[PDB]
Amino acid sequence: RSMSTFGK
Amino acid sequence: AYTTQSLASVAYLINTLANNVLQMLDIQASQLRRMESSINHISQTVDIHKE
Amino acid sequence: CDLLHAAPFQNILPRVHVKEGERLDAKMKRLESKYAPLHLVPLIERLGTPQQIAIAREGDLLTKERLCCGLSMFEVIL
Repeated sequence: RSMSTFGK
Repeated sequence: AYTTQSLASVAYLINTLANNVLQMLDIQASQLRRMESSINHISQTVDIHKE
Repeated sequence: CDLLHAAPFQNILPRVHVKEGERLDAKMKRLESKYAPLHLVPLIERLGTPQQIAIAREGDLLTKERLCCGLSMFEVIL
């Protein structure tokens, strides 16, 4: 569960 | 006879032109409706970006 | 607190009480049908324009993804 919205 | 005909004529010309002016305003009203919808989407898109 | 208010619109339900002859599996899915009309994304995907849909997916992603979900800073600071 990586958060792409925070640049992950 | 010419008098009665003159009355019927003027009322018809005004009625015809009246309906045209109204149709024009109705169309322009919908133009602003669609434009606001498009501007709102642009606004939402910019908000998403800034976030 | 932002996430708590988003839950209803993002199909997130709290644990329900279970009496006798009741199975949470068979109940949680029933409750999910009660709040089906509130599930935003699916609704927009059903009635919305492509533009509305794209904007909904992005907004929904931003709403569910918060730092408290699995990120912290004080460690990096040190």
